[PDB]
Amino acid sequence: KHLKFIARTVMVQEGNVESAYRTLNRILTMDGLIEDIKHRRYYEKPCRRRQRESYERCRRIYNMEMARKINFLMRKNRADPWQGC
Amino acid sequence: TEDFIKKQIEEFNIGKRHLANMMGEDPETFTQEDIDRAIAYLFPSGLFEKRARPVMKHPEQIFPRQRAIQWGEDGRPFHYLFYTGKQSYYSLMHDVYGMLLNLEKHQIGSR
Repeated sequence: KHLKFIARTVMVQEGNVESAYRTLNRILTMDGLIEDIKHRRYYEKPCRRRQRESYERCRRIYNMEMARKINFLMRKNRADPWQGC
Repeated sequence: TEDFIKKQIEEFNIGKRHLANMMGEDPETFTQEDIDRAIAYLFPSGLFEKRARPVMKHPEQIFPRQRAIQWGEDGRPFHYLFYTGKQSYYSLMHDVYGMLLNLEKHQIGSR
């Protein structure tokens, strides 16, 4: 009941359908539609869905904190100043 | 120990003179090569491993470099890096680092 060719529509620039399709796939992946379809193919029982959401949230927390630590310590990757000691 | 090594050195000199006399050569000009040749002739040994064959080298070569004591009668070590456990190596590294510091402050067939 919506106007067609407005949603999830990408105009290919200069005929590079490869780039256009990659950009569209990026858009859908960022919006999470690809994961939504993949999971919705088969029914995810509510307990399993809750467990997966909890696991994903814990993984997100851990990965974000690890990335923060990696970036924070990146500056210390410099060459050793006190070589010889 | 010094006493043992000195006794060995004096015994080796005396044995060198005996070997020169036995081979009928001048005791004074008798060299290490002469000692080795005389010993080889007197005690022929076909053992392949040369280290196994009879040898009358100088005690300096025969015995290993058993390290001297590092602390005196008072128990005080001599090298300030003694407690590092590797005083020689760490003193060498300290000297190299000091030389590098001085260089920074002021500024082919060998493996």
